[PDB]
Amino acid sequence: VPSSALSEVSLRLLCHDDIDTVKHLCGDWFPIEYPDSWYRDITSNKKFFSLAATYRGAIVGMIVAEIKNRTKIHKEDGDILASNFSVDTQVAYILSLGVVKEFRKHGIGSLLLESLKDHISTTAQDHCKAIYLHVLTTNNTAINFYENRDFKQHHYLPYYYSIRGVLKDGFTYVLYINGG
Amino acid sequence: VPSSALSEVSLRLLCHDDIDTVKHLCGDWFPIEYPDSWYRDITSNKKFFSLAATYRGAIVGMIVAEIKNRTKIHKEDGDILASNFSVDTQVAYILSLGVVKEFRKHGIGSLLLESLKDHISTTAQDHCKAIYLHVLTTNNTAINFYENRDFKQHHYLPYYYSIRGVLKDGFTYVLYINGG
Ligand SMILES: CC(C)(COP(=O)(O)OP(=O)(O)OC[C@H]1O[C@@H](n2cnc3c(N)ncnc32)[C@H](O)[C@H]1OP(=O)(O)O)[C@@H](O)C(=O)NCCC(=O)NCCS
Ligand SMILES: CC(C)(COP(=O)(O)OP(=O)(O)OC[C@H]1O[C@@H](n2cnc3c(N)ncnc32)[C@H](O)[C@H]1OP(=O)(O)O)[C@@H](O)C(=O)NCCC(=O)NCCS
Ligand SMILES: [Cl-]
Ligand SMILES: [Cl-]
Repeated sequence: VPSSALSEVSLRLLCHDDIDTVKHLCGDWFPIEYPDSWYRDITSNKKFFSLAATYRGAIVGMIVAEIKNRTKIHKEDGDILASNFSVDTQVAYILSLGVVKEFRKHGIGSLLLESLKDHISTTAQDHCKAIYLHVLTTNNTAINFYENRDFKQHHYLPYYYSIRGVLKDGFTYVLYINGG
Repeated sequence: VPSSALSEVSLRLLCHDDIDTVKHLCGDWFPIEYPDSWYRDITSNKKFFSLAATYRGAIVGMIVAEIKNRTKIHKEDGDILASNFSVDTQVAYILSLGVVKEFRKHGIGSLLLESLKDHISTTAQDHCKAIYLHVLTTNNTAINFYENRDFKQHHYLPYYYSIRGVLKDGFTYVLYINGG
């Protein structure tokens, strides 16, 4: 992969034709398998903001975000917005950010993140006061990435057990924007 | 297993010597694997009320419950107690109830449940106003068992996905006792 790969990278919305490719990439990047309907959802342009980075026609990275009002923020993360912000105030939750391994450290991840931030800072309907996400405590690469881009650790989420399943521990990271 | 097995069943607290057996039984009954310290905890008689049913010296069943004040109730189940109840008001959460397969339908499960309820209805320190538990939507056997013992469905808990893991959907079931 050429050092100049970034200059020839394009950005576009995901579409239904991408589903198989997305599944494959997500299967490579994340141990948690979401149901098939999630993949349709993010490739539909209705409920999610999903941007792909492409190189010579191939998807080499992607970011998936959900724009939420305060009532759709994870309950354990309700306090990412101070208590004086209106319920209609919105935030962007990063469901997914990934780049094909060989294409990493070329600025693609930063590009996808910047694009999400511009999207929610310039258009009225998706205007947001924060970006937040969850990261496993063991994902040092992602933690450094976000902290170097001025996301702050907002919470530690402890390990959780139930007959319904197990949630690993993790962090809630948050970036305040546009007066957030 | 004889129809009269129940008349010869004894009850006793779990102890540290039971851990290997408990682990083996829990491996058979539940798909979720809890950390080693959980097994130590439930056999330690500190944080949990854990009763075993034994037949001819062998454990054929167990119930594990946690006595909680209002602040320790699962957030999604907080509303099992009306707001007029004292903050110190207690409830019992069933973490675990299981009977060895061939000993099932002999009244052992009911005996364990009855014992839990007497423990929290007669002694002052562990006195409770409710018993609640979680059950997977697919566990018809457990749902019928509890509903036939007048537990009522309090909540549906929907499926949950995150980078931290997956929670299957399920029900919160609740039994009010002692004026609860
Ligand atoms: C986290 C992740 C998305 C970052 O993507 P990325 O494309 O590697 O991101 P970037 O290239 O913009 O930045 C990473 C690093 O490469 C550096 N970099 C960018 N261009 C570079 C270049 N031409 N030469 C040398 N380094 C470069 C960035 O400066 C550096 O980070 P730093 O500024 O904090 O020191 C990626 O490692 C990944 O896909 N992980 C697996 C999926 C995952 O863990 N997702 C969880 C949510 S992030
Ligand atoms: C749910 C469970 C704990 C019930 O244990 P159990 O010992 O079979 O419970 P019981 O024998 O007291 O009662 C069950 C049924 O057998 C019947 N039964 C009891 N004694 C009987 C007898 N001598 N002859 C015929 N039927 C009998 C009960 O009457 C009947 O219940 P019903 O009144 O609702 O019709 C058991 O199936 C189990 O271990 N499941 C796996 C673990 C699990 O799913 N746990 C969920 C909570 S974590
Ligand atoms: Cl992660
Ligand atoms: Cl269950």
